[PDB]
Amino acid sequence: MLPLPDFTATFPEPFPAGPHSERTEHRLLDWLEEHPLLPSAKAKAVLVNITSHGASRTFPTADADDLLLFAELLLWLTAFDDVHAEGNGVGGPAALVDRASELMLVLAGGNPPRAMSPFPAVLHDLLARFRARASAAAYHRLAASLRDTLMALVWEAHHVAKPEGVALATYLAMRPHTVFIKTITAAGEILLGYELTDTQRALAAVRNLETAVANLAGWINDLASYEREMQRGRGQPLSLPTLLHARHGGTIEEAFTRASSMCENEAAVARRGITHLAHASPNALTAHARALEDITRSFIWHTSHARYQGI
Amino acid sequence: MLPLPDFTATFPEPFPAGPHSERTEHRLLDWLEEHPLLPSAKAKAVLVNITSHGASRTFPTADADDLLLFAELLLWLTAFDDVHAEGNGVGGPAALVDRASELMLVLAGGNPPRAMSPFPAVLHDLLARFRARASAAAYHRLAASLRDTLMALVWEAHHVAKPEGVALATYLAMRPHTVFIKTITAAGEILLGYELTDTQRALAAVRNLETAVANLAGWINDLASYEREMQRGRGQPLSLPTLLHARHGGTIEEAFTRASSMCENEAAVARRGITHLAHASPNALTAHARALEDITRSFIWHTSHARYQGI
Ligand SMILES: [Mg+2]
Ligand SMILES: [Mg+2]
Repeated sequence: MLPLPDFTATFPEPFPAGPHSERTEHRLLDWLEEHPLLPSAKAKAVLVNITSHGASRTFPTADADDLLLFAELLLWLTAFDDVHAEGNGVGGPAALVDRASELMLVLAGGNPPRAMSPFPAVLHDLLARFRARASAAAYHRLAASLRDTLMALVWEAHHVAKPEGVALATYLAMRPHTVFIKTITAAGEILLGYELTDTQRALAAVRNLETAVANLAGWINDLASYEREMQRGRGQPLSLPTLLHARHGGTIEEAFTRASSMCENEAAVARRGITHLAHASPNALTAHARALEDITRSFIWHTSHARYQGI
Repeated sequence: MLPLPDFTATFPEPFPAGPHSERTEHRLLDWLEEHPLLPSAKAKAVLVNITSHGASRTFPTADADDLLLFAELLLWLTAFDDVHAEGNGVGGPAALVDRASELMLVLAGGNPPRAMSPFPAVLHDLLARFRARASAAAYHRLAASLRDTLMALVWEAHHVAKPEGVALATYLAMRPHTVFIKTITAAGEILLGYELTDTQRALAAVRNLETAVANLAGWINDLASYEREMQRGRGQPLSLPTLLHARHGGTIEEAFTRASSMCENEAAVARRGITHLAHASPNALTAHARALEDITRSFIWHTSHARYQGI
């Protein structure tokens, strides 16, 4: 009974999915057999399913092998967040810092000490396969996005106990890093075989679209996962409706109406940006517009998945 | 009366300094007038002095303007550490995480909210001037080194209260990131106008030298600053002698003998690496060997400075 955003004018259903969803879903389960990252087998089944099926919507052009690589990086990242960063209440922020520092050493290169967690070694392998596939600058972009996300997960872990201690503007700036949108995009430039010049990245039209997509991804995730987060023992989660409710007073229903309004407007900005940037002739600016459209559609798709709700 | 390493066989005095030490020292004080980063004026005078004079030893080839840019980045970084990361005992690790997250947003690009600390805005400007001067890949390297250092400063802040909770091997891997050696080297490749291919960076000879220099820089800093760190209220610092003392038992004098022995051996490895890599003909591998030699000499020089001791 919480009002939700309506994207029928901006991103209507259905969202095209590529062919290799079931193959990816099986190859992911075999991969996770040599490399267990998730305690429960049910947890593994839900996360493998939304990852493979969501990845088919994210990069429908696909290429079963490239899709599996991205699906492996995204599941590794989501599992790391779900295990350590979100966690449950053991070791606190400091344990996540230790786990994030091990990953930073992997990203820096150069034979760090072996870790007891499996996450560093899987990351080492995934970065290796991406380095082979990408341009030097493109791999640097992927590695930077992961470094930035690790700092933002550390930041979040220090504020979940008192969400009301966070200013709304700080949350809006940090949330694109905890929703993984920059890793997904940087992985897309590699796997779709394109790349922007640094002058293109500075274009107002490119920046404004990337911001709107980042905002939309974080905010719909926030709305989609709120009710589930309440059902835990802890209080209100660190997310958009919680901060709007704190800012404006009133009720959670009104916070959701405001948040749903913010999402619809962001979706309209994003649609306009996709349309502007797809008329451009520099060609790299197209494809990028289309990649961001598919990324956005996938994010809207996966809010109906059981990871966020029930039945 | 604590035994110290002897580098006369490997890095004999004196260490060549370039011309622009006093000019840099004045331009730094004028820069810090428009951008106060340091509370005390005496603190400012000591840190400006070791930075300008040390930078003359680090890049003797210099070029007064390029030297001032590097000197500004190094002083900004050292001041950030000294203010927040080291701090004194207010806000804890969580305040440093908030300050580091603001800097991560600067490094990610894209108009974050304005901060009340001056450190983010100065970083924004310094990265701008380095982006203009560097190749795309080279700037990415500089930005990655800073991201990695910010995570390692966060890690350190979570362990200084219980240094004995850190395993020696973890400390040795993390310390190159809190001593800033990778930022200094990456800044050197830009300012000295050279750059390695990723295959060159993978050469065993290149890697082994970079590791020995990173180790030596962190360890001599540890030894040079130990007695000063004790003179604070807190206990033993998170640094090499503290962990050797914990590992082996015995006395602090014996810890320093062991640490001094580790430094002399690392210096011998580094000398051998400099000599091997300077015979090579790929030319980028020279100059890099010479840049690392100068970086190493500067680190040995600044242990005699008043920042570390008295008179
Ligand atoms: Mg999260
Ligand atoms: Mg420090």
